[PDB]
Amino acid sequence: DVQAEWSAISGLRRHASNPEVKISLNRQAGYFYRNLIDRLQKKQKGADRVLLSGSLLASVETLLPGEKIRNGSAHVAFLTTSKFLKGFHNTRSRYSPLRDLSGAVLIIDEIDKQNQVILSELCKQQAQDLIWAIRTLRANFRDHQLESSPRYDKIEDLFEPL
Amino acid sequence: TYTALNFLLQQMLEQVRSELKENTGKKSKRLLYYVTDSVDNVVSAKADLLKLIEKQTVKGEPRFTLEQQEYLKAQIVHLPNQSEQLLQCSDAVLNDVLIGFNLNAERDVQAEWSAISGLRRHASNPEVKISLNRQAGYFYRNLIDRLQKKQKGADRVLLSGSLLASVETLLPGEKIRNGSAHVAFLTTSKFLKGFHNTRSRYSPLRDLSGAVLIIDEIDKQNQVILSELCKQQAQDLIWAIRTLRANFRDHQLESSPRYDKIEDLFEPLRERLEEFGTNWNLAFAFNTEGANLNERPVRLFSDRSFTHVSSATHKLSLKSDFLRRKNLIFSDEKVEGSLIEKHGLLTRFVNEADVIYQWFLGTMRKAVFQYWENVRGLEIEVRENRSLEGTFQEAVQSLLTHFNLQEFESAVYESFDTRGLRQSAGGKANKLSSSKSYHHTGLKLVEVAHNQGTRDTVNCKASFLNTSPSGVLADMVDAGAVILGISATARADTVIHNFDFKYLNERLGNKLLSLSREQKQRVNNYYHSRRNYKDNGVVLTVKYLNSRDAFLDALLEEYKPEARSSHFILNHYLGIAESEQAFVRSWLSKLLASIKAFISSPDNRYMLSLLNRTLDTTRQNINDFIQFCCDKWAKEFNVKTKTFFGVNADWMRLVGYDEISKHLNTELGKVVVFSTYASMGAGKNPDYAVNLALEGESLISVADVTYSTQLRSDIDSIYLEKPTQLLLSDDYSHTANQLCQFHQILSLQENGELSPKSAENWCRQQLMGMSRERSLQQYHQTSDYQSAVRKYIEQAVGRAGRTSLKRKQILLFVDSGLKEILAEESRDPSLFSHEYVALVNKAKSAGKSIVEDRAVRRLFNLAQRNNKDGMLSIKALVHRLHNQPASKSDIQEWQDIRTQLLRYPTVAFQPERFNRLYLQSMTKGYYRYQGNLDGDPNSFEFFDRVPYGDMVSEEDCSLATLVQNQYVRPWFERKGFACSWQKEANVMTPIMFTNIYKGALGEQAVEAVLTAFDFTFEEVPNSIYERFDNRVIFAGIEQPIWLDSKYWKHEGNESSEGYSSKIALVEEEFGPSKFIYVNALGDTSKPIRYLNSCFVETSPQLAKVIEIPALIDDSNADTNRTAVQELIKWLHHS
Amino acid sequence: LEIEVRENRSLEGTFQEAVQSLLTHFNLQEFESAVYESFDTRGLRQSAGGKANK
Amino acid sequence: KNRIQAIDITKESYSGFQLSKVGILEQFMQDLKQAYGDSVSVKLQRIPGEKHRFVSDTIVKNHYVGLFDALKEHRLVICDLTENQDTDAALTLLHGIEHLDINAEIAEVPIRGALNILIVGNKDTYKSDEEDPYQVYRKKYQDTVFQSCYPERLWNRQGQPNRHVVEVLLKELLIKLEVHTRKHLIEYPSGPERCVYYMPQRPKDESSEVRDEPWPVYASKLVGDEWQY
DNA sequence: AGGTGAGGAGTC
DNA sequence: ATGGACTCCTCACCTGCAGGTTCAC
DNA sequence: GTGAACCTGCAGGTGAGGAGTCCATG
DNA sequence: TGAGGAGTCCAT
Repeated sequence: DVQAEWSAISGLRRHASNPEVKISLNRQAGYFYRNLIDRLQKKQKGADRVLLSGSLLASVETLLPGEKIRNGSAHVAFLTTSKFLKGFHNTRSRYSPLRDLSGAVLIIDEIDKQNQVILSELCKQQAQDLIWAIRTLRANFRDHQLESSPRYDKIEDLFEPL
Repeated sequence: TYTALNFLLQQMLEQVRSELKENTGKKSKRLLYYVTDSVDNVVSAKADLLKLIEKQTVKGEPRFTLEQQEYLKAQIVHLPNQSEQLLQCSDAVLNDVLIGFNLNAERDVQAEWSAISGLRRHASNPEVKISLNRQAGYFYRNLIDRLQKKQKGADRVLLSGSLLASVETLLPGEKIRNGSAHVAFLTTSKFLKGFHNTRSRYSPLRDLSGAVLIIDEIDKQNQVILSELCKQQAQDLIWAIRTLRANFRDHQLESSPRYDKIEDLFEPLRERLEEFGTNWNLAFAFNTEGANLNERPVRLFSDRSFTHVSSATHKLSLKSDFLRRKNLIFSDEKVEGSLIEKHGLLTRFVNEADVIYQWFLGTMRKAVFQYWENVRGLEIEVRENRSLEGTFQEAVQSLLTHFNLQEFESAVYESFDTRGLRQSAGGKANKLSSSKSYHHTGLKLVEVAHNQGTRDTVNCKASFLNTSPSGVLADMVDAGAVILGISATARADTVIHNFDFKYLNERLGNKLLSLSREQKQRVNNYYHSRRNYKDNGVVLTVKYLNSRDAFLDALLEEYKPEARSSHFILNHYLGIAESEQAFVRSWLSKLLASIKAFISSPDNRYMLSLLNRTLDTTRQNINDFIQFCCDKWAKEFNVKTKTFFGVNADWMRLVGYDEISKHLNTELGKVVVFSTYASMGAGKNPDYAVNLALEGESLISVADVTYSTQLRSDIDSIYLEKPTQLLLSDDYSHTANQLCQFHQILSLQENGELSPKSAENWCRQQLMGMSRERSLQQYHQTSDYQSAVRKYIEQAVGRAGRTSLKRKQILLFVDSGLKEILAEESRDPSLFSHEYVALVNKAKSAGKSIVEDRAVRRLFNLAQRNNKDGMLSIKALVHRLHNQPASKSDIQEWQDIRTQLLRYPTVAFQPERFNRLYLQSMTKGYYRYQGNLDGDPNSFEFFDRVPYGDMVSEEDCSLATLVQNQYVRPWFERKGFACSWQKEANVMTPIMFTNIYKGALGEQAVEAVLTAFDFTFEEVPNSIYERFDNRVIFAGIEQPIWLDSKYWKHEGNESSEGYSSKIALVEEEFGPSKFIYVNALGDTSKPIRYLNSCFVETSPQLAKVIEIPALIDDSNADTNRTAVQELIKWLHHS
Repeated sequence: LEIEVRENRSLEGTFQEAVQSLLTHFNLQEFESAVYESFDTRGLRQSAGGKANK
Repeated sequence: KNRIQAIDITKESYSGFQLSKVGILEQFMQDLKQAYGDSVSVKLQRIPGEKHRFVSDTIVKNHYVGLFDALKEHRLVICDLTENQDTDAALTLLHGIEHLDINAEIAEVPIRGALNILIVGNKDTYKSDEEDPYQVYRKKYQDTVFQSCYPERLWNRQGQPNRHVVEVLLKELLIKLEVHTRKHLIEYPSGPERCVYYMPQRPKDESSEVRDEPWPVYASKLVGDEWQY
């Protein structure tokens, strides 16, 4: 998959002069990026963790800037509201900044309009069928049980009333 | 092509003729197809059809008028892929369609369309072309999906006028649904996928009643279908079972007159799901426990009949821990022996999961057919019309919504119809009482590994093949379709490069039409009329070339005269290392030797060389060498030469193939072309226009009549090499390649070219990681290989020549590896070409070769295969008959086999239903074998190879003296039990002659002598079945009486704990019991043995088991009435 | 506790693995997207006054 | 390492004879002539010789048969001491041994008082203070003959069993047995008498890089029919 | 910790 | 930027059948 | 009279050894 | 009878 799709985009970038190839390139690049990073992540998800040093480290820090925060090279980030509410990728997973806020400093400019922006993000959320969900949960919770191990201690007692 | 297209035109006219006779009724139209494997061929055939309609005359005057021609040309449609379909419609059509359906208000559609059109306007260079194709596909998908949903049930816009023209241009498949056209042209790959109309996607393989199919190059298609069957998806077998068991406990259907007789089909499946739950504790997760089990994954391979392979070192086991609350896969005791496993087996879990999973996908099809039956005629409340092709998605969604199962939608959709299209064929059962074959059973591959993320759970992935290509081809005929396959090698004797015509002669029958001898001779006369060589003086010269090293040694020295040796020149200036030196020398010598002979001859101009590798830039160093040689040999004689390198399929469609003809009819000289076997299979018509000013006198015509149009000629010199790798391989993924290889191994085992021992070894090494070279080595020891090579030689020479103008000298040079193989040809030379006969005859004149006929080998191998399956199937059956509960299908299957063998111990023709019970012997009535029936099945040997082994024949059952008793013969004659062995070439296998025939033969002889003198027989109450023969009742006797038999004086070493266990188990529940052990056909002179509960023989009165030596003696078949009287005495007041 | 192969030990590392374990032992796995899209915005509730309906 | 063959006369070709270490030597003598004429020449020496004994193949074969006969009348045990047990090394080795009419057995722990062939792992892998299976099971049992091998040496490049290794292991076992019992078992020839054999021995300590540091020297001799060490 | 010999790489 | 001398390293071998002579009984 | 050892010196060695193409998927 | 328009992020 990779070589064919990459060759297409690489060829099309050279003739990027008319205001017609721009529209096609903009949409094509976004699709390519997702698949490439997904393959990278599942390759380094345990198993054969390929190490990074020298040239490879620099290249991956150019394609994934969000990695530089994880190792400890940079600690100052500039970004927008929409990207702040969603997150940025690293070499291992997607890092949501709304789960680790202890400490930190947040400078927000034009605090009034943020209200509208956030509201928009809340509206674009998928629906859910209720009959299907209730029947599924009812069927699967009748007989299934967890394990009895130290790592699963006092977790089962949180599900008894449900 | 002329004959086939004329055949099409005749049917086109018959439909019109029928239309004008029949208002007195109304029906539909007949669909005609023309499928092949290449796009170019489809387009060319369509063009020729139109030309034939225009330029056809009768009595020197047109057969049709101008206005009549338009009607005929308006009924032919061509169906390309989606990407090409979009790029032919202009902006006006698409704008009209978008406005008509009010899709311009949406933002996404308009944005996408803007991008597509913008790239379309600047599509010149081959960089935006690649992107344009990929974007066109996606846009087509989205547009069609929205159009379909808007036409579904409401807001159906009415189509008439210009809108109809726009839609029909964008969707050609519409023209068939309304009824405008009934002739289609398409490829094979698109034929297996379907095409689109306004409502939904149309699958041509779901309705084939009354359809004519014309297939060109029939033999090649075996590969194409296979590649489509290996691209399927995998499935987890733990999730599937736990999702089916949970949703089949409380969910119920509706009670309406449209759901009639559908809730009675899912009941047995519901019953089995719960048993599979309680037996394996499916309320817990799965995990491994131990070293060497968490390092490598575990792979299992099953053929579903007798072949099973595992990837571990010791048998694995399953446990259930009630304190850790989990199921553990442990390796158990890895030392030799030491308390053989009594917990469980992984293989059983996998095999039983599969049957249920495929039991759920076959019931749904039956349900949908029943739904259509009830909705078409028993409701008719809302008019909907349409047939089973229309009530397809509604009947699926209804059931799936009711059962809360919405994840199986895709898997149901891939294989679905009335019944099947990707699921079995023929007998449709894996049992002795059904016809069994590989082409409708398939194979299963399973892998066990850790789940993603979680470090405590494991999963089981499975991949399946359900039908061979031959089975699909046969089901198409049974549907009601007519298939016409045209080729020159359409009946080759290969199973890898062609279909299996033995399986098609046992399943089809008289539906496989064939030509007669008179017709064949008529065709032969026609061919000799159009190509006559025993006049005008045409001769064919053949020569075989061996390897010459001194020939190449001097040439290399002359190429670089300042070097020292030859190996140094070859290694340094050319680019081959020391490993690749012998093989290189071998081919290059022969190639150059042939070129010298071509150049020396005066009256030759054109030469084509067929190799197995491309001579391109990657081999530049070699190219120069060849070039140099030519120049030298051009100066030695007096003629100029020209050479053409790098002839690829890419080169053919980038530079063309019309340059050689131009250089041949404009300039004098000689031409040499380098090509391969596969390259000259997609580029056709290698002809050049002639010009008599340049050529000499050697253009003698061979046709008995004159010939029309321009004057053209062909090749007059050919070099033939020997083919290279002939084993198929896939490239889609890893699993696809694995499935391909297993398919081929099993096919060869099926036909009879491989023995079970070799096949099992090959499968095992495939599982552990194997190289291609070893696989080819295993392939080269079979008789199929030689057939493949001969097929390619035939095709290569057949395609060389298409005119009636030939020279007086045609030269054929052949490598020295094909001599023996060509000398082994033995078919009828009635429809052969002219060059092939010369090759065969030239090879056949050297010495002589002993020919061991393939039949003789096939008989031995097939005998082994049938005997092997019998043992395993019988063991599985009896084990399933010892489960605490006994089922009802099993007792039926147990009865049928014995009844069938008693009625027909030796059939004459080929059995159809009970096929893996009879073996074909060279002699007619008996055969000799030697082996062990309780050991390794892959150690047996039959026939002349064992001239001192045990015998299977009529004299060893003593059937003569068996039926000579007065109270036994009438019983045998009444129920049609044969008392003789008809001498035919089909006897029962050695597994069904000692453990089945013998028992059932004596068991029923008991029921005659005992029954004539009182006594009454009964049946086993489903709890002790196969642990005892029958139950006997007489004169109101208490303590219910059971008996058992051992036919003749046959002894079994079960006097140990086994007999005591049987007695104990019977008495623990049924209470006190009496046991009658008796034999027959033995010595009736021994006393009666009254054994106690143990084997400590007690007094006559205080005994529980009576043993009689014999009742019917073997001398002259008397009756031991003394034994019967004593038996009555013991089983009485006492 | 429970010494084993160790790496960054916080909410981030244990999040995905814990979700997959709990959603593999109880069957399900059709709810993965919902649980992933609710642990970002709604995840900071249950403050006994910040989120309670009584 | 890279190496070139000494001589090659395959298929009686003169091009292959020019690409060896004795084919270049022929060219060297033809280059001293075409630059110097006959002014400089190099002549080689022929060692005198009158006693030269060619050895046939039958004598070696008959020697090894009697070699194995003596080993037949004893006990042979195979044991496995790898950590992550894998491969059928014991089974393969036993098959190779039993093809020579020598019957052996498999044990889970080494037996005292019998010939032992042990299967061990790489020496570097085990830690310094880790108690090497080989060292441990040696020091405790001090009246027993021992042998060892790695499990990778019993399989060739193409996967077939390697016979040669099996013969070598058996012959070495017999040699140690001969040392232990102080009396020869097979017929060796006779040698000069009234002589004593001395062998210096380098210290195994890594500090023994001293050139002149004195070494222990070990002595052996024969009296009557018994060797004294 | 197969063996005995014959022989190509890396430094005071 | 140079030359020729010790010490430690890796790598290959461990044939096979066919035709003429000869005792050994 | 013959059939077992016995004694040179000519061959042959892991397997076998590559192009070309249809269609759906964001 | 009631009011009257442009400007934006990001992953598919």
